[PDB]
Amino acid sequence: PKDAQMMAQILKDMGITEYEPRVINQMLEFAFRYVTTILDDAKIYSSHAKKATVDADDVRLAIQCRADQSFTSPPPRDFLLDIARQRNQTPLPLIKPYSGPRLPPDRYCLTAPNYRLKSL
Amino acid sequence: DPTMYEEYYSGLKHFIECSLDCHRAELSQLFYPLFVHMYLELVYNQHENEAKSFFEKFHGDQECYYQDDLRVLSSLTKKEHMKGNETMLDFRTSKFVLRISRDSYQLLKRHLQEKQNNQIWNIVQEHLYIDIFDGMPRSKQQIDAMVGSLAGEAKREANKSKVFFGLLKPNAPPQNRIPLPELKDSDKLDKIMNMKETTKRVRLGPDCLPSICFYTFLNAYQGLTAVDVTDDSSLIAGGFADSTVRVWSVTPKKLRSVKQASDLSLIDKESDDVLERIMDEKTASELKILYGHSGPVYGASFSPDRNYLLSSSEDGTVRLWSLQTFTCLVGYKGHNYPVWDTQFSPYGYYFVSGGHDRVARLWATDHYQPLRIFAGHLADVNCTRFHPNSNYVATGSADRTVRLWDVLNGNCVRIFTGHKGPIHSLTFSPNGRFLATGATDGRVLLWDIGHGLMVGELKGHTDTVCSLRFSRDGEILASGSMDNTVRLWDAIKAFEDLTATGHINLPENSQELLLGTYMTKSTPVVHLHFTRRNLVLAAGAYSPQ
Amino acid sequence: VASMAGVNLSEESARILATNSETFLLQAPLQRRILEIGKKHGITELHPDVVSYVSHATQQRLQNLVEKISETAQQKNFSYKDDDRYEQASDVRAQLKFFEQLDQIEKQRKDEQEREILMRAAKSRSRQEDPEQLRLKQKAKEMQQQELAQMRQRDANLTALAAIQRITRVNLRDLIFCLENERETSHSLLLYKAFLK
Amino acid sequence: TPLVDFLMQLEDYTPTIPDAVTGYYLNRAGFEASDPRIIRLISLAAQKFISDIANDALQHCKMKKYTLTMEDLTPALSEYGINVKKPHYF
Amino acid sequence: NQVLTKKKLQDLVREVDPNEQLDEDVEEMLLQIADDFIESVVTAACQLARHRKSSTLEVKDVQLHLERQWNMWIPG
Amino acid sequence: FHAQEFIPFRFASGGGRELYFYEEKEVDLSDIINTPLPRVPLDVCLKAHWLSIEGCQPAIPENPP
Repeated sequence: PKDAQMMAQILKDMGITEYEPRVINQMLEFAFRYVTTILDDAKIYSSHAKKATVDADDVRLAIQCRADQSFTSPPPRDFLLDIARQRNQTPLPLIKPYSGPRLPPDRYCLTAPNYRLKSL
Repeated sequence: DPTMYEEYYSGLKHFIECSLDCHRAELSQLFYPLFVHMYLELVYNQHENEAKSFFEKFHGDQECYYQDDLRVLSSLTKKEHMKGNETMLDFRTSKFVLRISRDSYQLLKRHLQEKQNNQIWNIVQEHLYIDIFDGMPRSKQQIDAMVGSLAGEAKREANKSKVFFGLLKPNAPPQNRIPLPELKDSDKLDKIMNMKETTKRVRLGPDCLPSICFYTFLNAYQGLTAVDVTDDSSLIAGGFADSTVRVWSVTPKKLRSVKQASDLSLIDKESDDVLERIMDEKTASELKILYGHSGPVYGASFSPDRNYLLSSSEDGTVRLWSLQTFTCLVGYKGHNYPVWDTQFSPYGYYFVSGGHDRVARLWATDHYQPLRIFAGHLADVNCTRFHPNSNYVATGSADRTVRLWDVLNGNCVRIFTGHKGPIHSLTFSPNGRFLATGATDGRVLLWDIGHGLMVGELKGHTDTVCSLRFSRDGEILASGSMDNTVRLWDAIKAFEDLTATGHINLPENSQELLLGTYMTKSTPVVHLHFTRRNLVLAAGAYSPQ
Repeated sequence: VASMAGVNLSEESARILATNSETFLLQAPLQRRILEIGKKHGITELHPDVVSYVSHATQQRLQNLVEKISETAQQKNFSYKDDDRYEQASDVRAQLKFFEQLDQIEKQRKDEQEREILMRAAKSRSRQEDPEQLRLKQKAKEMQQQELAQMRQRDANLTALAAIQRITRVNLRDLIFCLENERETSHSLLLYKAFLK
Repeated sequence: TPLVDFLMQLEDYTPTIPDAVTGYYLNRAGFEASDPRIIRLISLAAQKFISDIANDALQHCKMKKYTLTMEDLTPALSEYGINVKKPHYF
Repeated sequence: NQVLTKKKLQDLVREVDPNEQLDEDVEEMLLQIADDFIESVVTAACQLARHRKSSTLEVKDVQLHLERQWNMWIPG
Repeated sequence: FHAQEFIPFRFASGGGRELYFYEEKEVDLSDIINTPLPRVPLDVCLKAHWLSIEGCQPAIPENPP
């Protein structure tokens, strides 16, 4: 196909030699889902600005307002290094010698009487 | 400025390749960081056409080991594409370290302090550190051995901190440095039968090559993603892609749960049998399946007292499974992201888990929150390994660096760079002096820990080296990779020699350090284990492929 | 409202009956708050019906979150053991308590062995020399400490002779549980920091 | 307790989806088969969702019975707030 | 500077349950969530208003961001 | 499909759509019922063998050559 032969070149440019045949079919299904939610929001933004033609600033708005919600990322390095030094300053606690099975408080564990219904 | 970046970079490319060959191989190190820092500054200032032209003109003169980063960069053409990458965002703000000699830096600074090239000199002194050592300029096959990371080849001032790399009972830490747990009478009973196994332990060396017992997972149509074996070869755990952990007993002794609370209330304590009395014989299988992860289990770690299985998965939780009740006890939710590895401490109280959120957390099985956050990596923390004294945590990662972290203060005390792919295996020497790391380039790099210097490079494997272990004596390092081979390396002849130049001349001796290579039948060697009588165990799902 | 058979309509209508079965932001500091973010875009003045519309929008954001954390803060206040339609299946907490009791018994046996060794070292007359003198000292120090506690009790005794509606509470877990489920604030820096608070 | 009564009746009831298949997708998400009746209630809830979508789609087909087309699933899931996608790339 | 006065938030809980008490940590996180909501909504609404070539920030702009990204549908 | 509310399925994978390029794009609804279901394969088991006996690889069928 046309758009499915370009999908095998996006993977081969990323060095993906081996892949399942259903991999191309659902990256096209995601790419179709992504462009019919940019352009669906683009004509919502065009009707907000009251213009009959969806021009390039509408797609510039609908991309950056969908990428502000959908595609997130891990926390940044200046945020990870601040919560590290706030946590790594606290000294390590000592251990009670014969406390038993060392566990968190019981509202943080998964150890409850764990009931079930009576069969009748 | 931006339209003449192909004139600044090509001028410095013309100066370096016209230099003499002793300084040319060392001055070729600043091709890659000046190519990326000029390309990422073009796309951050919204100069896409010029960025694309720079990438096309200079991407192919970059070293072959950098193809993956180069492909991620070829995708990055917009500013907002890079504003949510968080690896090139941390590459743009950090400084490339670029260890160069003073004999080659004098030729570089005599070509940059002049006004003819004051723009590429302005990019160098803004985006690049330069760490100068007084010595010989390194060869090209020695520079190739120690570069490969992003913001790589770190300073010698990082690798000069005092590391207590010795074992517990002038390099050993005190016993009260890290508050380690007590040694109980059941834990002291374990070491009594452990030294009976040490009596039958064979000296391996280069002559008495060990026997390898492969524990293959035959059907495994849910993909096996994690294996662990206990310290005595008694249990084998399997983490699978169908969100299950499966414990197998390998000794002829079925897996039993302890009795319920009604049955324990009628028996008495203080009896000699006690543990035997508590076991339930109604529940006795050769296989126990553990449910509760909502995602593929990627880490698996036993505790040294043979209770307390650990497992981490894609759903962002680390789970502590009991091996006396065979239920889940705690779910440690600190990552929102796939936790790629976990490991218990060799004393069994603390555990470290590294995830996709580019940190490694230190937990203690007593707090719902971590104690130490090791947050200096720029990509995913793929591996997390404890030191044999458990005062130090080694975290390999996907930004091609291995970092040692002190458990006190959470400080990075060593940075080991020189891998070309993401590190997928770490192991420590039983001395505590050395550290073997493996990655996707098929290279096993042997690092010193006191000197912070790589001491050897083992380059026999072809695909990703996913499992390493030293022997119980330290005589042999066993390596297992995706080429379905278990290679054995001489881990005594590799450490026969024990600076201020911050590097040693690596020997190119891999051929003499290979004692043997054994090929698996279509089976990637996921785990490698050494029995206390020095017998190699290996586990891998058989994939016909 | 755009969907007549919408699926979040049936959620918060059945959630309220599950909680039945057991903001109005300040207009003066908010109007300064909208205008300062408007300097970064060129939105120099705002419509007079907006600062009360954002206050109605912030209310329906938190009331959709207060109702969501209330139906999981009452999820923990359902005691099964009062009902006898349910049967207990696995009490692992009791088994852990029994393991703790076994550890305590091991500690008591170690203490008894130490006491037997102390009884053996009592007869110290240059026989075992220091291995016996140290133990005598330690026993003397233990006796001293027990004696300080006993005298603190005796002085208290002498002075005594001279004298003679279940409130459901929402934890941070219930708020965190209602953040990783919704699509917003699932991968966010406010939930990631909340794992350490 | 109407639903507690229903779940107690769910023993001796065989649902349209097998419990070896409903229990497989529950084990994939950590839900383990402690009680068969609970697996059966989950199976019946999934069945009701698919059946309600199908019946709405049939009312749309009768308005425009017989063949179910993507242009019948499109207005049927639109009141549910679900925008179904055509393939369009094969 | 604080827009939510920590007492009207307690009336948002009393309307749902007359017998419920939040924790101080929960209240502070709820206040942070409110502050973050106000900021994100206003920034995107202002992006829509610049798009409509306006300096006025009318509700149409605030109402559109709720319906498309948050699905709130507050009556205007 | 894409659910705006996101509450019926929250980040839950439905395993994709088994669709082809050379497909028929219309089937009979009793053809899918009357076909036999595929066999569920064997569960995962742990078998042990020998890669190396004191340095030499044995020629057992669990070994390649």
